[PDB]
Amino acid sequence: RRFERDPTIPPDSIKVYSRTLFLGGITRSVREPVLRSMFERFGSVQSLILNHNYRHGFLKMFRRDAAEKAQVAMENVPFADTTIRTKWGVGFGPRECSDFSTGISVIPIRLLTDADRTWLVTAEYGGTGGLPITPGIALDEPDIEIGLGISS
Repeated sequence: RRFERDPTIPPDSIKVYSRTLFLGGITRSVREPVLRSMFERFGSVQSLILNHNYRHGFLKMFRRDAAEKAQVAMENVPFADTTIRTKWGVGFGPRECSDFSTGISVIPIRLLTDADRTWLVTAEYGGTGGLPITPGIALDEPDIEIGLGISS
């Protein structure tokens, strides 16, 4: 797990490495079983949700380094009637803080909601690994959209 001291980011901030990829060019010829097989070459797929209504999907890898390998390999892949285009997505924190070129957010701690703070510290994958949020640390995207809890 990434819990790095990053004392050269701005004051009162954290740095979050996305594990979430945006998938563009998802026509109805591009199906979840085939994409899962393509991305499982790079590591374990935590989540993969296509929405053919928007010609897009979102993939979350268990590991940042597998998301990096996937994004570079799958950046532009001709496929059937389309081209699959893999770009950095954001699954955590303010979208406005997410560098869409690199999948790296630098977030002022004051902009983290209570849910965001609780997900960071309690996530199974990414986050702090059970330590408090302090400024000048770099970590991986936490798991989100779960109950606020420390018992379960």
